[PDB]
Amino acid sequence: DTQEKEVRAMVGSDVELSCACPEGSRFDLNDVYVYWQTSESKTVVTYHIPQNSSLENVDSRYRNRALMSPAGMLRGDFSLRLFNVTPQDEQKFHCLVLSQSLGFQEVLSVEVTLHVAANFSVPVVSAPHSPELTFTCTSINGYPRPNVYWINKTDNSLLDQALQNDTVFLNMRGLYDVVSVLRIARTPSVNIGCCIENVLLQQNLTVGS
Amino acid sequence: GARVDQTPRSVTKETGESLTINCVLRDPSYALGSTCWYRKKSGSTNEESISKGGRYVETVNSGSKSFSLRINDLTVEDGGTYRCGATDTVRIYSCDYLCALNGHRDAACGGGTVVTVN
Amino acid sequence: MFIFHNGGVQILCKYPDIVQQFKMQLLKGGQILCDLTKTKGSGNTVSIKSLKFCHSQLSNNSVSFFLYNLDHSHANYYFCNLSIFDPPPFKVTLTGGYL
Ligand SMILES: *[C@@H]1O[C@H](CO)[C@@H](O[C@@H]2O[C@H](CO)[C@@H](O[C@@H]3O[C@H](CO[C@H]4O[C@H](CO)[C@@H](O)[C@H](O)[C@@H]4O)[C@@H](O)[C@H](O[C@H]4O[C@H](CO)[C@@H](O)[C@H](O)[C@@H]4O)[C@@H]3O)[C@H](O)[C@H]2NC(C)=O)[C@H](O)[C@H]1NC(C)=O
Ligand SMILES: *[C@@H]1O[C@H](CO)[C@@H](O[C@@H]2O[C@H](CO)[C@@H](O[C@@H]3O[C@H](CO[C@H]4O[C@H](CO)[C@@H](O)[C@H](O)[C@@H]4O)[C@@H](O)[C@H](O[C@H]4O[C@H](CO)[C@@H](O)[C@H](O)[C@@H]4O)[C@@H]3O)[C@H](O)[C@H]2NC(C)=O)[C@H](O)[C@H]1NC(C)=O
Ligand SMILES: *[C@@H]1O[C@H](CO)[C@@H](O)[C@H](O)[C@H]1NC(C)=O
Ligand SMILES: *[C@@H]1O[C@H](CO)[C@@H](O)[C@H](O)[C@H]1NC(C)=O
Ligand SMILES: *[C@@H]1O[C@H](CO)[C@@H](O)[C@H](O)[C@H]1NC(C)=O
Ligand SMILES: *[C@@H]1O[C@H](CO)[C@@H](O)[C@H](O)[C@H]1NC(C)=O
Ligand SMILES: *[C@@H]1O[C@H](CO)[C@@H](O)[C@H](O)[C@H]1NC(C)=O
Ligand SMILES: *[C@@H]1O[C@H](CO)[C@@H](O)[C@H](O)[C@H]1NC(C)=O
Repeated sequence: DTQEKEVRAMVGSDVELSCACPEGSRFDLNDVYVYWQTSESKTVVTYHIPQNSSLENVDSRYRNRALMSPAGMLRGDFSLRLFNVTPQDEQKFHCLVLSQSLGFQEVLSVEVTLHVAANFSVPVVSAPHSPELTFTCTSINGYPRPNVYWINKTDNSLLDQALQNDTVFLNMRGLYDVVSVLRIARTPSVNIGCCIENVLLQQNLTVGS
Repeated sequence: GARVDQTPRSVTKETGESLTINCVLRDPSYALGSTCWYRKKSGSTNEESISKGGRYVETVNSGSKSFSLRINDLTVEDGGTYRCGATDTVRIYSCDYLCALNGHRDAACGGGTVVTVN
Repeated sequence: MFIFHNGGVQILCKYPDIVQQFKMQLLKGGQILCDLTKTKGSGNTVSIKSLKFCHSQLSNNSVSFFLYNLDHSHANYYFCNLSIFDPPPFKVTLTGGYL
């Protein structure tokens, strides 16, 4: 009885994924086993075992960021509270609820896809030249992969993508950096600029030469 | 999401003879961005980056979208466990932080290979 | 993964010694031949419930069942449903054999 849910969130922002039983009625914490884990990676986000309170098998990533509220558990609301979301937290999170009284049959299973996003730095341009000239546009720390576009600022038209070499880097924080070089022919009065696009965020950053 | 599987899971080899460890970046990953190879020594339970080239020879097929490492002239203490880290058509600054990214849609280290040389 | 003695067959199914609460089911022909379920209780007690008991001897790294019914005719694959409840993550693994 999986309920496909979608939760979009931002990095460093505390988000709440929900695993809700329709009944406002109560549950038995000494009977039920609760598991929050990723669908593919199967990494332990958090869990509830009847007779112990010390999550030692919680994964290093989620060691202290995944919290289930117990009073809400008894009320039937197994909702996870995720803190300080990181780019590696975009996963299909699976909440699974087994009742020992029914021979470990599943009473609740909900798959909550989590999308996360981040904002790139404002692009930085320069004008170094060679034989024709070259431009360098650098923007960093955004999620997911950025779309970079170059604009003929004089008339606000879009230059062809074959004029640019892009190399996106993985920041050690999971965020992305990008360096884009554009080689065009020499001309006076060539107002152009750079553009960083986060399609998930719907936000475009432009900077003139 | 995207991850990387590596073979073999466990191998025992003879001293001096080369050993090969493969790795593939499973679909629907587009292409290999950069490859890293890590090994950890028996006791300290911490990994270290294997410097490519020389004794450790790497072969990469972008068409096959898979990479392989070869060890020559195996000292008896070349044993341990070996991971390989790949990335989905993007590049990384340092290998030091590749395995530190789990479930990232653009980075995954291998399952590991256990090696004992006699 | 199993042996034949005493006009019967001992089918042993292994599991990681880490798991401390689990449910081991033996399946052949799609049918549940044997069953065992281990649980850790309060006050450091262990509960074992078995809806179909096959003289299961519970080694700490594997569970073995004994079928004194041979069923040598129509020899099928033998699967071992393994559900891991403790410790997380919860996973179900099927390992199979022949004869
Ligand atoms: C190895 O052992 C594990 C032990 O857990 C098995 O996994 C179990 O498999 C059974 C059967 O597939 C699962 O039981 C099913 O649970 C479903 C949950 O959905 C509802 O369940 C409750 C009860 O009413 C509702 O309150 C709740 O809101 C959910 O909406 C049920 O829907 C299933 O019933 C339906 O299917 C059965 C067939 O099984 C039909 O006969 C019924 O008429 C009905 O249509 C069923 O109860 C159980 O949840 C699983 N447990 C776990 C932990 O995953 C493995 O299956 C076994 N090995 C293999 C190979 O299967
Ligand atoms: C972004 O896009 C804009 C257009 O939207 C481009 O700007 C135009 O670029 C063209 C081509 O480089 C320019 O055409 C050239 O104009 C020069 C003089 O400009 C003035 O000329 C007329 C009067 O003669 C004025 O009305 C006009 O407003 C301009 O102020 C000429 O000297 C050039 O001559 C060269 O070409 C001709 C024909 O090819 C040859 O006969 C000559 O020998 C010489 O080789 C040429 O005609 C146009 O003027 C530009 N206009 C503006 C407003 O910029 C940008 O170049 C483009 N930028 C990028 C980065 O893509
Ligand atoms: C969240 O974690 C990051 C590093 O993971 C840290 O820089 C930051 O201070 C933490 N807290 C907040 C509120 O961002
Ligand atoms: C409680 O008991 C054991 C030993 O501490 C451990 O394996 C188990 O995961 C613990 N769980 C919780 C939720 O404290
Ligand atoms: C530009 O990028 C391409 C790949 O798109 C690469 O082959 C090439 O080495 C880069 N540099 C130049 C100068 O083309
Ligand atoms: C961002 O810029 C690109 C390139 O011009 C454009 O195709 C896209 O629609 C823009 N989106 C927004 C929200 O500005
Ligand atoms: C991120 O980029 C936006 C829009 O592209 C811009 O206004 C600002 O620099 C940042 N702030 C947001 C999240 O509003
Ligand atoms: C439990 O099994 C392990 C192997 O996983 C073994 O080393 C140990 O002796 C066993 N302990 C018992 C049976 O108490």
